[PDB]
Amino acid sequence: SVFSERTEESSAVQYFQFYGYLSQQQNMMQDYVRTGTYQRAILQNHTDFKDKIVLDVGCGSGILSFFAAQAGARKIYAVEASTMAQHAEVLVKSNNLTDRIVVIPGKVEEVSLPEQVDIIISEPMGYMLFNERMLESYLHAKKYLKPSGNMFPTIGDVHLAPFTDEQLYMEQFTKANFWYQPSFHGVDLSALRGAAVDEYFRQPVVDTFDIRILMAKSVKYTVNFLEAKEGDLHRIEIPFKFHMLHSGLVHGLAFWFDVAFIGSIMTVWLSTAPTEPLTHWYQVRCLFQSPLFAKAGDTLSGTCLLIANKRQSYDISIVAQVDQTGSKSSNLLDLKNPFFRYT
Amino acid sequence: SVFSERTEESSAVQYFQFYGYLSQQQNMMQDYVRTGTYQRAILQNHTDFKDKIVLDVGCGSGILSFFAAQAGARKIYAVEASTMAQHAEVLVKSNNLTDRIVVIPGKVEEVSLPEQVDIIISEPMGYMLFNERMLESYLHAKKYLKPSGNMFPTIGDVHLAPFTDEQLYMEQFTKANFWYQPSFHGVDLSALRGAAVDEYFRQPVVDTFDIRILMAKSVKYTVNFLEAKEGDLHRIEIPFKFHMLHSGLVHGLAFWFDVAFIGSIMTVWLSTAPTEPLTHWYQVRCLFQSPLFAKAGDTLSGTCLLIANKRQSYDISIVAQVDQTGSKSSNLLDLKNPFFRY
Amino acid sequence: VFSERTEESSAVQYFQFYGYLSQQQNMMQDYVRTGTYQRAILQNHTDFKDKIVLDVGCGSGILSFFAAQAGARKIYAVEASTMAQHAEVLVKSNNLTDRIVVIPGKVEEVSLPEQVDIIISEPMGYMLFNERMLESYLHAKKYLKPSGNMFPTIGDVHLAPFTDEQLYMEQFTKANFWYQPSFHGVDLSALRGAAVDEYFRQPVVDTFDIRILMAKSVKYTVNFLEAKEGDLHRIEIPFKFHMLHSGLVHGLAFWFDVAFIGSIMTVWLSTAPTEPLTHWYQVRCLFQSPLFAKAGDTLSGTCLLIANKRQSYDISIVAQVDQTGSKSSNLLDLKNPFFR
Amino acid sequence: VFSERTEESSAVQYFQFYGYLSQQQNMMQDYVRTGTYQRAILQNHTDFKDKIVLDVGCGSGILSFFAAQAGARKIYAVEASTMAQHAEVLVKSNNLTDRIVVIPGKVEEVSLPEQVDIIISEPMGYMLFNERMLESYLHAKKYLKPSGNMFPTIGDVHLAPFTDEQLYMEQFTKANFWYQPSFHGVDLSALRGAAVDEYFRQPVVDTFDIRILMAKSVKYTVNFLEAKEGDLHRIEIPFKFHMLHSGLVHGLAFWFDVAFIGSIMTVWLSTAPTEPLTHWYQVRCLFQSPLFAKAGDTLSGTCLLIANKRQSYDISIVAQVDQTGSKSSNLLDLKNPFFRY
Ligand SMILES: NCCCSC[C@H]1O[C@@H](n2cnc3c(N)ncnc32)[C@H](O)[C@@H]1O
Ligand SMILES: NCCCSC[C@H]1O[C@@H](n2cnc3c(N)ncnc32)[C@H](O)[C@@H]1O
Ligand SMILES: NCCCSC[C@H]1O[C@@H](n2cnc3c(N)ncnc32)[C@H](O)[C@@H]1O
Ligand SMILES: NCCCSC[C@H]1O[C@@H](n2cnc3c(N)ncnc32)[C@H](O)[C@@H]1O
Repeated sequence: SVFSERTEESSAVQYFQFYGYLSQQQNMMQDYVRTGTYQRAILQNHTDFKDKIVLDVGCGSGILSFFAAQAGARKIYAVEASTMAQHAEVLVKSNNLTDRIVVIPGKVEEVSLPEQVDIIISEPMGYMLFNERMLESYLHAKKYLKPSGNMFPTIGDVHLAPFTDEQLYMEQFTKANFWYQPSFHGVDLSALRGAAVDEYFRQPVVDTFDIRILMAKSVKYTVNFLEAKEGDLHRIEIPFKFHMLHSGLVHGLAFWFDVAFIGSIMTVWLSTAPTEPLTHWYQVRCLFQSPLFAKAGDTLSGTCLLIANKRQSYDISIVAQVDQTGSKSSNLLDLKNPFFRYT
Repeated sequence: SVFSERTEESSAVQYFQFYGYLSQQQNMMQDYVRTGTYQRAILQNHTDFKDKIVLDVGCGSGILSFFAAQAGARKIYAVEASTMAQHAEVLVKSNNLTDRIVVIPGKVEEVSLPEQVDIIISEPMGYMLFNERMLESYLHAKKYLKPSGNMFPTIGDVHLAPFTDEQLYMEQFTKANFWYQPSFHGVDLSALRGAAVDEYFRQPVVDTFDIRILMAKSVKYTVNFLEAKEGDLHRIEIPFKFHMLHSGLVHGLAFWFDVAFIGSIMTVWLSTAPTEPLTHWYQVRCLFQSPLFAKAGDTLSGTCLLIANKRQSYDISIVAQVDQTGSKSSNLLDLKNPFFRY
Repeated sequence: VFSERTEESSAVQYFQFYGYLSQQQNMMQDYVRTGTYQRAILQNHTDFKDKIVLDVGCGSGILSFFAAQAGARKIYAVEASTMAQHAEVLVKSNNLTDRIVVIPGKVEEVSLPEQVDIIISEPMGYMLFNERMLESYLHAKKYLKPSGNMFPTIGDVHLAPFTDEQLYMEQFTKANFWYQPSFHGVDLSALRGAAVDEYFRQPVVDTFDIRILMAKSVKYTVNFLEAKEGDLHRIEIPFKFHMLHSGLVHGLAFWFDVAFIGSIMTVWLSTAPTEPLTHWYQVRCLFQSPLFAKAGDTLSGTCLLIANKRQSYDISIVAQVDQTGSKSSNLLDLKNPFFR
Repeated sequence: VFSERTEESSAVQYFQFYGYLSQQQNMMQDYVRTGTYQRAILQNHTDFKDKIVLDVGCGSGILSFFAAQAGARKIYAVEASTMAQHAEVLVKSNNLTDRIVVIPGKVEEVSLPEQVDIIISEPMGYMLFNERMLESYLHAKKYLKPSGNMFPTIGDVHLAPFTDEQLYMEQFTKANFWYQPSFHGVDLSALRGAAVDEYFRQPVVDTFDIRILMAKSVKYTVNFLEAKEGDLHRIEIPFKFHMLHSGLVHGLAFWFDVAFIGSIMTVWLSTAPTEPLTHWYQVRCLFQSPLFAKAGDTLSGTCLLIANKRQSYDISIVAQVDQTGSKSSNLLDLKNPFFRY
């Protein structure tokens, strides 16, 4: 299948085991911004669901499918590849919706549906949107979508902005400098200090922050889920050009994302921006190996290149320069192993 | 190999990727109780190492191999399966010990050593001692040990005692109450209420506690690494009989372990007991799904059974019974995925 | 009448309870109750001076004495319990035999010599409606002249959603006893559900800090001057709260105010948590499962009171968060409350 | 039968009270009760091995399960309240439907179809006799085979004179609320006497230090194997205390024991103040007037318990100092005890 060809089995096993836990479903369902906005988006656009045929990709506990039922859907095909599919069936039975909701255990790339659907629903967004690469399953499912069909969410926006955070940057060296000592119980560790620094800088930092650390207006990269193909996400190039609001040192790029549910009645936004209430996605920061100095008005230009890997994630390559000085910097990060720094 | 048969590849990949990170090594090294005690055990028993052949199973950054070098060992074969082997070699070079420490990348079950060894060193202890199932790799390595040889650590003591902690119990039972909701956004979740409770109570709790929650003297189970076979650890059965000292509710069993480095000069103990300084192993508590009552003087008997699984961990089944009243409690736990409460 | 709306068993224990002097002392030591009652009557002594009074449930007779102090020419004090004997004793020792006339028996049965200008009583129980004495209080209007008055004149019931994690776990903990799979070797888990219901059928009587209230209270008024006896067999109270803070709603809090709409001034007797504590305290009904609501949401539903023959009420509460559809329903027995 | 000696009003409230699971819970949490009962049965398994058992007032059915553990063949479990319903469930879930047979109704009204080898029950109330369930227990002996046994087998009530100046003063401090001339302009004085009498008619349910007891206890035994239910309608307990310490006696302290005389051993369930506290506590009845006694004097008199239609007893106590001739008495309503703990 398409899934098995882009995923190393070792990764797939752990991925679906992780989602078999009810504790994980609970944690996600307890994010009201997530749960609430989806319900609102579906219910306030009931004309997109009323007596329609619905596909739920990675339904988990099946919460989204129930929302589709509340909106008046005729039939909902809820697909789940983990063992959470068992528990989903239980809830459909106990909620007496066995006649409208059909739980299909398996991967959406492998199962077969009896008919085309009017709309696909899913919550495939990971850290800075693309983590988990589930967006590709979401786009793959479009093979079951009528040419008239819609998708919730309809679009995805990733936001990039440069930040200054001296404490975050110094932290990496404070920790790595553990290795910079000549006699740890008689052992000179200093030779591994360089390797420790690199390791720490390869980790995207997941937490939140005061919006005042952002030094320029954000750049936006949009994915239209109605137009995009699976292969469009294997390699995501995000050029950027930041016009600096304040003079100072830039220690890296901060990331967040929005998704919009563009229904017939109204558009509903789900935002994980630092200006909005915190969500379980938090925000993501990628440090530069060397800070770049830029005075206000200067231009910080470069490329953020996301390369998909077999571990259901992305290799992040960032290159940036100050146009006026030629001062340059880069970094390579592994989005699969982020550092969770939130209190 | 022996390793690949007992281990799901998925678990192995994740396992050795975890230990490939320097940050993990730093964390273990900063446990000064661990590092200081290991160094003490080796150096104060330096006669066991001087001019001897040493095998370091899972050397990681190679710290123990450096201790064995400090003690006068002539040759140290340091086996490491993760990519940390490359970092070890770097440290060996930069510490000018190339003539004495030989890094051998690979699994101990798969590599071939040039000669038999006088002593095997390693730190195969995980949560509850047995997690990670690395004691088996430790024992497997005995195929390279001379008959006169020794092993550091030499033995492992598992301690278990009944505890009372209403707060912890409510805490875990409370998280399962989420799945009692009859209308979460209009959806009835209560059908999954039972499975939720099971899932949360299958989690061993890793943290520390005041020793006054323990309601009886600990029971001890000893594993002799010199005499034990690999297969002996596939199924570990620990019967217990506690004589209750105080009256009240027993919410579960508390676990910790000691290991002894039985050297020629001196025996050195590394203890993770709640009476001892805290280590990165902490202690482990398995909760009963329902607490049992017992008066002081009563007898609490049962068995703790550890079933090895292919995810490099154990399936824990605990049956407890108040002999005087017949009050019974049974619970299963997945040692692989515990709840870190600290 | 009273006999048909009341099981004999309940009536016996009921009037036996009010035959004890220790209970009268307990009620009289409530200086909020006694003081406010005395003020309401004396401040509006024009409604009593040289008037005909009916004391429905005089007990020790304290209210009738207040009516006497106000200047009432004749006071008919009706009491069903044996406390009627004690009242007569006090009437004689206070030299008021020409003013206060004790009449043993139930108000629904006794015959009075003349119509009265005003009826006085204190029929308010927990949540105001407990004891179902308001009905007897209304029934007594048959002796009330047109243009007459009633003390209390009206009754306000207040409802508000609260948050109290501790209280919720307290009642859940008690129900967790029947989860034991081997209590002395016996499996009790089969009755876990029945236990949960039972404990959550109990209204909680106690006081609390007003900061637990997550919205402004709803008001439900019962005008005793216009209310018919039949109106209190079934009482439906619609409520629509606008949540002020975000968090878990563990239930609804209950208290009541009664007003003495007198000639000179209206006097209020409040059991609100903002007001000094009374022997009525407040009453809280717990949801079997709390509902989550964010500030700005609306909590809608209906509190339904259905009178039973045990001189109490069967309280059905249904509540929902209109924005999310989060719903909760619980039935409570007002007869057996839990005092903590 | 039950209907003849019980007012309907009392019967309603009595069985409603026991229809609550919260009530069964509180009793099962008394380890002394549950423990001793389980201890008594299992340690005398010879009296239960493959036998037929009758459980009078099984409640939640806890006792029936204990008999089952001992290897009983059949157990007839009778329950008049709605708790019988929940008992049905626990029998089903514990897979003992083929051994335990629940019967809804009064033991003196239900129709039993077989004779039994032993009768089990918990009839003890405050002062043992309260609730008068001890008569249903004896009534059930009509289903008992001769030579059969009973658990409990005997019941002991213990009487001792106590001195408690604080407890005696409390009654007046409370009643003296009425002794004021202007409570909000009202003279309550005339009811003070009535208030005093009312308080003194209430037996006090709580615990106390053994040091207040001024003489070794007297004991009155009820042999449940050798007694008819009529024997309990009127219980006369003559007493004669030889005073240890010199002082004032404010009343009599009550507590009880029951024994399970099995083939293997006898097991005692004690509610004495010397033993760990139970949900029965102890009971004290005040004299209207304290009696002064010298160390050596003898406090004689009788404690007369008269069964009433309210499933309880009217308590008449008369006592005198023989050396002085000073006498005091009191009359108490055991249905309305004052819980002071
Ligand atoms: N809030 C961020 C987390 C979103 S919940 C992701 C859900 O989609 C399922 N899932 C993932 N890939 C899938 C696939 N190819 N087919 C079916 N289900 C899949 C996965 O098992 C989980 O239940
Ligand atoms: N708290 C105690 C932590 C234990 S450190 C475990 C160390 O031994 C390595 N290791 C594990 N199993 C191994 C095997 N079979 N062969 C070689 N190296 C192995 C693993 O990669 C890591 O470096
Ligand atoms: N704080 C709570 C207020 C209780 S004081 C109400 C008094 O009125 C009596 N009473 C009750 N129902 C009655 C009736 N139908 N007729 C006459 N007296 C009655 C009752 O016995 C008591 O003495
Ligand atoms: N401290 C120990 C308290 C004793 S528990 C009293 C139990 O005996 C039942 N019971 C009482 N009288 C009964 C009768 N005549 N018939 C059947 N069940 C009866 C009553 O319903 C309750 O379950």
